[PDB]
Amino acid sequence: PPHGELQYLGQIQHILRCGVRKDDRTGTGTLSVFGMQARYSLRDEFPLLTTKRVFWKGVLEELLWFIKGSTNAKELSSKGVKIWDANGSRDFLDSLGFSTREEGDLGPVYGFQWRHFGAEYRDMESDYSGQGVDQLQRVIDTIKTNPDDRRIIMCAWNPRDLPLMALPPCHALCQFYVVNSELSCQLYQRSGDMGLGVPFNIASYALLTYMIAHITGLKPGDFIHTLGDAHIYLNHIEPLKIQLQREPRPFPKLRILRKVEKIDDFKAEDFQIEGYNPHPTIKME
Amino acid sequence: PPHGELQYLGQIQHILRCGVRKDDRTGTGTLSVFGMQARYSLRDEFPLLTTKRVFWKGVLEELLWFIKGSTNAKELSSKGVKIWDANGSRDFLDSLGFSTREEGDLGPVYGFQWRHFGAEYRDMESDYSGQGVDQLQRVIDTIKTNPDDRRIIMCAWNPRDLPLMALPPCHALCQFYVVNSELSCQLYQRSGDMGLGVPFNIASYALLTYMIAHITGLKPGDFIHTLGDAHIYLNHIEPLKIQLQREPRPFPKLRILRKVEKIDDFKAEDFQIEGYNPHPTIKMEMA
Ligand SMILES: O=c1[nH]c(=O)n([C@H]2C[C@H](O)[C@@H](COP(=O)(O)O)O2)cc1F
Ligand SMILES: O=c1[nH]c(=O)n([C@H]2C[C@H](O)[C@@H](COP(=O)(O)O)O2)cc1F
Repeated sequence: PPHGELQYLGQIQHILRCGVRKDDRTGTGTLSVFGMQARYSLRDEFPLLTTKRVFWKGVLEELLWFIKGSTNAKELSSKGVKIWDANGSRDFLDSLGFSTREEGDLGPVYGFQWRHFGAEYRDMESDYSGQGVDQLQRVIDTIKTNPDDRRIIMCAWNPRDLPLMALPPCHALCQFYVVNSELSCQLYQRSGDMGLGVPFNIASYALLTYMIAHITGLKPGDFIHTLGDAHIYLNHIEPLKIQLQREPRPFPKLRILRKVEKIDDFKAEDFQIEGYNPHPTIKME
Repeated sequence: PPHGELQYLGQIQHILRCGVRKDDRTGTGTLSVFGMQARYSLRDEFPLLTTKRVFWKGVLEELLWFIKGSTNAKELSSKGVKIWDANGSRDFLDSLGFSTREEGDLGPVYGFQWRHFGAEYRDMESDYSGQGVDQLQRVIDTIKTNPDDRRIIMCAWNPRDLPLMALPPCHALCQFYVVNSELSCQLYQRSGDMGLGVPFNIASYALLTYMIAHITGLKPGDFIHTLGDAHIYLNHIEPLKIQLQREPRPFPKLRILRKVEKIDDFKAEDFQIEGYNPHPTIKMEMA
């Protein structure tokens, strides 16, 4: 069977071959395709891309932060992961017109939507217990009680809350599916920077599937990634061509180190990537 | 150049060969694949399937009803289209524990979520003006002013509102995309009855894209159909095998008959399907 990575690499090649030039919200330029889909086996392997190092600690730490329901960049920052720090800075907030906001306050982005969808956002320090729909606990409950259900969805796209967020979500929704004791997940990603974002994003949702599989006693099945605007920044086309020469090495395995009963009880040291041997690290703006 | 109907037919074959048996809430049994995606050109052709007659009057009438923001099965019924009638009936409403509610009252389904997302649903007769987000007008505005936008989304999946709905939306969200003066659309469909629902669902969203292209002065591009649980009900197998042996005839064209200024302005008789001559209707039992 071909390496799972060839799916991502063949997406890159497709956008180079067939993507069209499209300007962007910043002004750097992209090659773009609309509508793509790839399937990554989660069976006895973990699709952490090998042809360039993926920031695994960021993936895991960010996901734990979502699961907590945090909308405070500082709480992620204190764990050594700075990827949301800019969006919560004083200048950034002011330039969205959020001048009365405390620094760190991303507004109602993924952690809030996942744990408290539909509640009124107040600030990042407010008490939201028992408010809004806990979609993440809902998905886990349905998987255990009704695995056949075709409505196992967690949605982060909330039109009312869109103007309040520091950044509109890229991961608009995901869906879970159970057959034959195997849990699968499909992510609808509205916009994917193929060089810098997508490898990270594939890791997050594969990891979210391993976690829910572990707690519901199921085996990980497939991760299906669906893209809206799939794009390569003009200034990555060269770096990417470097990457396309590299032979994928076999994906690592993901080990969960103890038996965990509730999604909230997971911690970073619960997880060990085994046998990750990626190619030479490649920097990208 | 291969016929676009082969995309749909290919999917049927894929599920028959590789789908796994999976029970559903309806007790019927299905063969199921999770995650599929097909692409339909809208360039000078409209993908209304030809290997069986599709209910076009239904497609068009149901979309105009969504657009008007109606949640009243009776308003669609009066136009001759009965597909939401069962869901807005005494017996059914009762069985969802909505003893209180009036016949026709589907709750906050597509029409409400498209024009009033996040507003407080009362009943099917309330005036919702200026409440919730008008995601449909918002898509149109963004297309006119900033066609490069990677956020042109319309979502009908509203966790908060699911308890009040006659049933949860199959069409969870769509996304629009513009390049080279061409408007494309991607539907995320969480659950697809490949026999009975999908051919209709393809024509609904192809039609919505033609409409929005018309008012924004763009040309229709591609319709990308993404599926979650793509399934065939076991009692559809025999009729789909008959369908698989028919030869696709050329897709029709869709014509819009006047220049139209606002999406709320379109009426049924503004549209003409031209050259639609399908293979006969194929009855398939509802689950
Ligand atoms: O998790 C993410 N992954 C990702 O690839 N992007 C990329 C997509 C796009 O290149 C940009 C966000 O911009 P826009 O809102 O215009 O699509 O970031 C953003 C994320 F949050
Ligand atoms: O537009 C639709 N298309 C469709 O294919 N279904 C099918 C999918 C599934 O067979 C059933 C809805 O069931 P559930 O909610 O269990 O997925 O109806 C329903 C619609 F409204």
